[PDB]
Amino acid sequence: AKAKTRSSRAGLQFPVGRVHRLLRKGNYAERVGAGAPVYLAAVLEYLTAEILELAGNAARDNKKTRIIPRHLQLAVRNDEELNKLLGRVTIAQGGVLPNIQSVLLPK
Amino acid sequence: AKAKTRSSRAGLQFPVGRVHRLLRKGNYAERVGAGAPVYLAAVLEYLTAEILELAGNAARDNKKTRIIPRHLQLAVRNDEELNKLLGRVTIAQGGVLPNIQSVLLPK
Amino acid sequence: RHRKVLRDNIQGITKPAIRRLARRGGVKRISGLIYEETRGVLKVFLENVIRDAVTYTEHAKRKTVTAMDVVYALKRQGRTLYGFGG
Amino acid sequence: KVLRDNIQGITKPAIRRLARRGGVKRISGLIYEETRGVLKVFLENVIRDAVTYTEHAKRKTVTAMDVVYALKRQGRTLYGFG
Amino acid sequence: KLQILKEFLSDYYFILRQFEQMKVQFADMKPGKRQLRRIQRQ
Amino acid sequence: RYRPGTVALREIRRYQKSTELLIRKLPFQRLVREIAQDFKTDLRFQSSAVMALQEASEAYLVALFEDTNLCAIHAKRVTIMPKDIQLARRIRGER
Amino acid sequence: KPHRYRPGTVALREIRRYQKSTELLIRKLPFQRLVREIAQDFKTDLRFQSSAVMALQEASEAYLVALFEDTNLCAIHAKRVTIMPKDIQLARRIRGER
Amino acid sequence: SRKESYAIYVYKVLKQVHPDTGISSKAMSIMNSFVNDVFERIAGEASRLAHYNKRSTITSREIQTAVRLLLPGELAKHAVSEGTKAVTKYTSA
Amino acid sequence: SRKESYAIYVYKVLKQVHPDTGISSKAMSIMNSFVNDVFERIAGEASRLAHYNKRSTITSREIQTAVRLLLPGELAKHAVSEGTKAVTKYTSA
DNA sequence: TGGAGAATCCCGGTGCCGAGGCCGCTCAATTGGTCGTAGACAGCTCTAGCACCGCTTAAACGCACGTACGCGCTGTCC
DNA sequence: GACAGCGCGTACGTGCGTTTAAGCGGTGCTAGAGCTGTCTACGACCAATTGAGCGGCCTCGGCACCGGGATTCTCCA
Repeated sequence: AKAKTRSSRAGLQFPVGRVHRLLRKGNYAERVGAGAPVYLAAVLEYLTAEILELAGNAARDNKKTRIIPRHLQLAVRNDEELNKLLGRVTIAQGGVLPNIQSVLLPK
Repeated sequence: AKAKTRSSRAGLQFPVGRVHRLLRKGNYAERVGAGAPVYLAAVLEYLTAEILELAGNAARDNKKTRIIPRHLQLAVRNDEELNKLLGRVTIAQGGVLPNIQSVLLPK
Repeated sequence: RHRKVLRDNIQGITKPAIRRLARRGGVKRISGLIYEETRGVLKVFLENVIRDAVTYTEHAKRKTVTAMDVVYALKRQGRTLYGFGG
Repeated sequence: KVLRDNIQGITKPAIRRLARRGGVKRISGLIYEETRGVLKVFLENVIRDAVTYTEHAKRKTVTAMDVVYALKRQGRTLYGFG
Repeated sequence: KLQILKEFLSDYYFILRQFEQMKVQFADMKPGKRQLRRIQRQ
Repeated sequence: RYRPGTVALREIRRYQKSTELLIRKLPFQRLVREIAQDFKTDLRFQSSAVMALQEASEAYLVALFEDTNLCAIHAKRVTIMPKDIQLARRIRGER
Repeated sequence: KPHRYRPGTVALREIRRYQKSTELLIRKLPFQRLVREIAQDFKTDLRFQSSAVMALQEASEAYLVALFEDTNLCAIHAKRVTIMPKDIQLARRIRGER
Repeated sequence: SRKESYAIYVYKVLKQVHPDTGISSKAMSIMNSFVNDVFERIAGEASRLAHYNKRSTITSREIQTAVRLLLPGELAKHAVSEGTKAVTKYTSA
Repeated sequence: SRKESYAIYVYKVLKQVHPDTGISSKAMSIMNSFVNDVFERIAGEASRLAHYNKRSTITSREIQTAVRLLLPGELAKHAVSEGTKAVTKYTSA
């Protein structure tokens, strides 16, 4: 009677029902396995944590408490694996990492 | 009555029924209209014809009678449009277009 | 019902902005021959996208360009952007 | 039984054959190892995911379809192999 | 002396097996920071 | 007066630590309308669409400056010439 | 007086020979063996289609070819005629494989 | 079992352009792959298009647009031309 | 309309890691886009896989393997560990 | 500048199995039905896209000049 | 051929007043952004037939090859 969400059934934070619906409506296969949305939202939350944690690290590093896109760029580019995952990714108002080639420095 | 193939109905060479089945079995979308496989196959044959004409010209350019992959390569890389269409494509045994940059020749 | 035809806003691409662009690139010293080069190549990219942008617009039967149009175009060309829907 | 060190099986004459077919005239002596490493990298990536296809296929024999799928996903679609 | 060395070996056993598992855990030079994010995530 | 080039690093750091757009918006919008004129007439525009258009433009061109600068420094130079851009886009495959 | 061609014209000879040619430049078995060595790592006791071995190679050499031709573009723009690894790496930088 | 492919149509049309020319089997596989690829690319693109407009059905309209997308210029104008006549032919039939 | 996004979920997990930290609205939408693209890439690869082996239903094996093929090394290691944990927790409960 | 030598080139035989037809035979393409829903579409509303206006200010312009960078070449050596 | 040395002359960077035009709200203003009922017509699904495709099997024909004259790059002269 009292419903209990599949995400809670995994102690999970994204909605499994939502994602299951999207999977079914997304025309990928006619039939859907059950633990697939589970594993799916799980890895989603994983990456979410992985990225937001660095973003907050940066926000702290620049003495602010609200994360802004600049942090998003900084964190994405200062990772190797993430950036390779998002090497073809542009972020609006993101700027770049300040980095100077040694040759142009004065000496 | 006597059955007429849809391709014949367009004066076509590619199989409308075959393609239409492919589309249905591909799970690209939930419904398919009638004229789409026709339109697609027509574009297909146009493109194939273009390619084949160029490659036959190539084979004629070398006094042979059987088209080989090498002529495919030579023709396609000798086309601006096709090669941009096939720029991310490698052909087996294709080889290259012989091209020597100017400064590389003795002077 | 005012539908005029524009001309040479590519020279609306000011010299200082271009230099600023290079400076965000970390660029140190610059030819004068660079600038028109930039205008042209920029132009190239501009139509290359805007064409399919309009294609999206039209297949929607539509008369106005949506952002998601640009989104889908740039995604076609693998130029993924975040922050505008889509 | 173990295998090792066939990366040296890529000889200098083969290397400069490739370079020549590329239209290069003169070559540093340092090129060869550079090339071998780069090739190592390429081959490793491609085999890796090719295998990935193989196991999820629950087979124990790499197929040409797995190989083609891998380099097509990379961006170098190879025709001529079904 | 036999009892003494038995004591010695019991004393060693802890750190010895600790290395025995450290290698298994950290045979490769790896950015174990993410490995600790495994625990902090859980 | 400063020696020429230290100033350059000044704007380098200014603009590498900054993130705001670098282009006047009205010229951008005008150019866009010009370009769009060539495919269909009388087309109306989301402002935000224009904004993202711009953004994408700078991202493209900025990566262009980067790889061009790499090309030039390989040429042991510091001044950029169209040679470098042409080679760069050729290598990336645009030419 | 033994007859010797000047340094470099020969290279053009082979360049033309191979730019007209269309076949492999690599030995079969050493290549297969490298395949086997690398593939050892991910799973043990794998079998291979020979056709797969081939597909592997063609992919390889074609990739390599694009690499060297860009490398030559680098060198020529760099006002030299001998290739040096810095060209190779810089091109690899440009295309964007890290 | 059976293994379906395009080759017979390829040979028909080849005769339709160069009646005097043979063909390699490896080149035949090349072309088989070619058709495979182009079919797939265009079809997936169109499917996305349908999603973008929340449509559940495949028409030729999106196909026209999609070809406009993937082929550039004269390629596109030609292709839309033959497609236009061909669908005209089937419908008018 | 009843425009849907994942923002609240992001907000919760945000509080999970840095319980005292704000965020841009624009950056929030960026997060939406990111999660999206993740969804589509992985979904499309998976559906490819399903066609590939001639199976008709998407299960955990496929999704896991896809995670392998898209993610580079360590990220995949971590995610696969977690997915195993999570599917275990669901099925066990 | 002209010949000597090497390297190519071409062509008419000389082998040879791969295209190239070809043919039983079985299943997918075609055909005629029903059926319900998706999508066509105009209306209805209405949203955002556009045109226009002083006016100020920040940002682009003009230009000089000077300043250091590009560039040429050449021995030299590996 | 790569590399460095050096001098030189030019095209490029920094100030610096001087316009000037982008920006910025303030004001109208209309065109198409954004919807909702409603009613078919067209494909989805299914059911008789069948023909074309695919596979197996001959068969001969381009074509690689060979090797010998026949015809051009190269490199000192």
